[PDB]
Amino acid sequence: QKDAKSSAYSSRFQTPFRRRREGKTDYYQRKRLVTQHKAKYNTPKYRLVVRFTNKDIICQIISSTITGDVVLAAAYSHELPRYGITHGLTNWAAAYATGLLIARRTLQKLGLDETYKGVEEVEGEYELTEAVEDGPRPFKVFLDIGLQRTTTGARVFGALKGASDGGLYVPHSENRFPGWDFETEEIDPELLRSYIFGGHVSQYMEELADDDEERFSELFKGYLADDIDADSLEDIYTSAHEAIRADPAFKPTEKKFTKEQYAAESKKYRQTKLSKEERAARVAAKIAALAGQQ
Amino acid sequence: VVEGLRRARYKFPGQQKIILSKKWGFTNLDRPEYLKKREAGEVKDDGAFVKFLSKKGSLENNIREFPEYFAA
Amino acid sequence: QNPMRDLKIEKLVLNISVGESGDRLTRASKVLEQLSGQTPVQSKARYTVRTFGIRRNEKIAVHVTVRGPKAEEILERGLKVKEYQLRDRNFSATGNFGFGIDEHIDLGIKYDPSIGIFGMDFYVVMNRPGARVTRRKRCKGTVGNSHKTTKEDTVSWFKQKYDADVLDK
Amino acid sequence: GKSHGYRSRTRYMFQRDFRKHGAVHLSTYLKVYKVGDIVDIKANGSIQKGMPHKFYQGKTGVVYNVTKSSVGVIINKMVGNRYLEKRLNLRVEHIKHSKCRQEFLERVKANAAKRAEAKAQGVAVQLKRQPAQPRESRIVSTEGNVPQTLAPVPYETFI
RNA sequence: GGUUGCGGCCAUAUCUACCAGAAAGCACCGUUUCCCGUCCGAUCAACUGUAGUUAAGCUGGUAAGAGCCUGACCGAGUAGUGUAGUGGGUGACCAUACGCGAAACUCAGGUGCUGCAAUCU
RNA sequence: CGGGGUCGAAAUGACCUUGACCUAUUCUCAAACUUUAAAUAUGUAAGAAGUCCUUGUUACUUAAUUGAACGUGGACAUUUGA
RNA sequence: GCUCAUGGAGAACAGAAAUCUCCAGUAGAACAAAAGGGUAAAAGCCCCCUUGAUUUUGAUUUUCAGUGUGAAUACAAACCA
RNA sequence: UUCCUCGUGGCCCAAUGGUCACGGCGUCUGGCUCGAACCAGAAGAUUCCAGGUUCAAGUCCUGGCGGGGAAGCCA
Ligand SMILES: [Mg+2]
Ligand SMILES: [Mg+2]
Ligand SMILES: [Mg+2]
Ligand SMILES: [Mg+2]
Ligand SMILES: [Mg+2]
Ligand SMILES: [Mg+2]
Repeated sequence: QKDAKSSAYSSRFQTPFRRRREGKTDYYQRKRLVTQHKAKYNTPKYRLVVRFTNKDIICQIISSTITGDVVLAAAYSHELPRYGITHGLTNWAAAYATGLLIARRTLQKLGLDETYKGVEEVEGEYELTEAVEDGPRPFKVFLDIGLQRTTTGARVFGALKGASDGGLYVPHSENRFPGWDFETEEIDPELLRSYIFGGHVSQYMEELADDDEERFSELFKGYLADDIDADSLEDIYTSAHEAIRADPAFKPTEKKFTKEQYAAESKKYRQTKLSKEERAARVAAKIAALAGQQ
Repeated sequence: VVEGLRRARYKFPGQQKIILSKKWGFTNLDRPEYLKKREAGEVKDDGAFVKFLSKKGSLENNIREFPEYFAA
Repeated sequence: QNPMRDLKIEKLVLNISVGESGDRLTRASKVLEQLSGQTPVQSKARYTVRTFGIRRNEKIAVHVTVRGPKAEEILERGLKVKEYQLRDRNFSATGNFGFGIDEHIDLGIKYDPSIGIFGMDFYVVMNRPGARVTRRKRCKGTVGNSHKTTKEDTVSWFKQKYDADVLDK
Repeated sequence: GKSHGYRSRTRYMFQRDFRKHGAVHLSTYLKVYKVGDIVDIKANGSIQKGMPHKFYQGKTGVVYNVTKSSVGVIINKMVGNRYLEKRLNLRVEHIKHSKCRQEFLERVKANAAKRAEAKAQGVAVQLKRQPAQPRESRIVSTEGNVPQTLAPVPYETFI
């Protein structure tokens, strides 16, 4: 009754594209990002796409074409266990490690890996990847955070920091990292270095084990199951950074199966369309029943 | 009515013809077509004009109206 | 079926629409401060009328928004005033409801004579889990009809809870 | 008084479209324009910067310059008894490649292929296009297609 | 073939009402010490992936469905129109000759296709 | 939940009258309305200043001998491009 | 960052219009003014920071004699937000 | 016909775009003394009509109506 739309409305209605309906893409931002200076004719503009789901971080290096965007390299958080991180796969430090991983990966496949080594001895400093003299002018890439809020302490900028320390030239200021004082507009490296390695998690683990233990049992459970203490958190991230810098070359999964074996069950399961003759018969039956004096 | 319109003609300028229409009243249908649609239940009177059944649309509504057509 | 389509209270909005600004509004704000533990928000006028005596952007009302167990606590404290009896008009077709009270000294705010006397317009917003699909930024969607709140659902909720009854119709 | 402004008489021309309002798809900005490319001009009304004058709507020109956001187009404009060359600095939203040149270059490479193919045996390619010739002789059968005789119909009112 | 991230064309993709949803994934979901933001940890931020649920979102299907798309010797070679005549007609206008050629209507059919990377009984 | 009468104490009460509003229909229209949309008029192109292959210059451009522009050298002639 | 006009359903004083909540809502609103175009995670509403409404001269489009003025466009070398 | 101006309580007249509108006369009530005059006090308005501009229109913008005024010349 009240929930009714007119044929005029639905005939005059112009749809948003598709990803605006799906609420996934700001085209006003994509315009500014992918649009290249027309005198750099086919020079591609490369986005570090950092996206956050529940239970996963996604980092991709993406260029644009008319038939669709194209990926150079991709790095997820569910493959960090290779390097030694099984817990906290969405935290600030896992974002840092994902950025470092995709940086070293794309540099390895491009040939910019022995030069532009990046920052090995982390210190919490604000420094951009500088160009070496008589050198290849490091790889340049711009953040695409998407519909995520630019906010101080947000963990998209942790991936940014990691990609910067890995050797990518990601243009950025330091006023969205943690440790940034608002009253005195400068940066504090100590809090940032603690965030890189999980001080904001280890401190909470300690302050919970000392105050409320049932919470420390329901969450931080896997740390107990696998013998990880608050102080054991810095070392595993420090070692994961080294393992990443050693072998970031994306060993994929074995897949356990083939595409056709995977598709057979889903096709068996998936509901299918109804033919035109079937539709006509389905309507004739309803005429003969509901209108044929039941 | 032919005489009433033949008298009206004098009030207008120009040439006006009087035509007997092959349709049923103010309808766009011929006489036998309207008759063979009213013998069945395609037709439904309104205050002055008439509504016709279509083979398009939802079937619940076309049975809520025009049941004489389906009661075959 | 019914795993997690339970009706929880999204929020409880307390509103006091004073026809004037100044000390009366400050005191009405100090009411809701002690009542909710939150800082209230004053709300402006949209346009002048010249009969009620309001200028545009003249700070005529004050309200506050409460969530969680505090909301149901204050709701119990107000239903005690209302004698656990509500009209059926007071329930909206979208599942939310509301009621007004006079003389907030019915609870909590005993007098503290520096404040005075004021009424409130309690309004209670009902929703089921999974309602941030409408509020979030990314992949914003609309809740399904089976999952929508309704008058017939929330009155049954309000009767099986608080063991209360509803008036005329 | 009279009125001859820049956007005079552009009401329906710089109208956007029916059910195609809003922003522009990204292919306009991902297309690539080099010097010498032939481009047609069709103004988008939602991008007020870099617009052409209404005279150049539906005009085809050649690119002479390329900048950050814009493209330099040469046009030929009839002014009295002669043509003058006109240089526009147009943003690319008002610009699309002409498909005529692509359809000509496909024919160019096809003719080259034919020439290389038939030079191996010398068979006089005759690569030029030709107009639609008159149709040749043929035979029409009445098997199952016997002529159906027709006649003019009388006059009826049909009202 | 399903799902996710990033997309291209931008309703064959939208809208209304129902139904169903292995696996994985997305999602809802749980908590507030820290960065951060709010009248409100509702939004935003951070932590956990642990306590639960496919209810919703999401995908698909259904509908003599609305809308949209395509086609047609459907209407209609109609209306309109370029050119021609010492053509008709008091005129208004209308026929004919050589050409071009619609829209509505009617009927029929369809209801997203696809690219890069990753992952899935 | 507009204005009237009747049963009426009134009622978030009823029977009727008239208006507005809603739904599906119906007749007729628009130089300064329009989904659609001609005919005639109009822009460009139909190759030697062209196409293709190879590799040279730059202080521009690129993550990069990657591109852009201009070039050397080589191949394709009178059906050389209606 | 948010979405408007308008309608509907509700909440003490509070009624046709005060403030609050929800649903629908392709723009039926607003964008200084005339009208016409254009615009929806904006070009609108609110908030933060600002002075690029800066310098140097040149080229182009419109009116057009391809003169001027006015207005506008896209660049260059700086300096800034 | 054109141009200018005005339209306000029963009458005459005024107003800063900024309280459902100043004054005076008339009317009504009471008083003084029978009535006037006089002393106190009250009531009375959809600012000609129809539209718009602004948070706000008596006023600000357009058209109509009615009242008044000026012009309507060379031949
Ligand atoms: Mg943004
Ligand atoms: Mg157009
Ligand atoms: Mg042509
Ligand atoms: Mg914005
Ligand atoms: Mg000039
Ligand atoms: Mg008296």
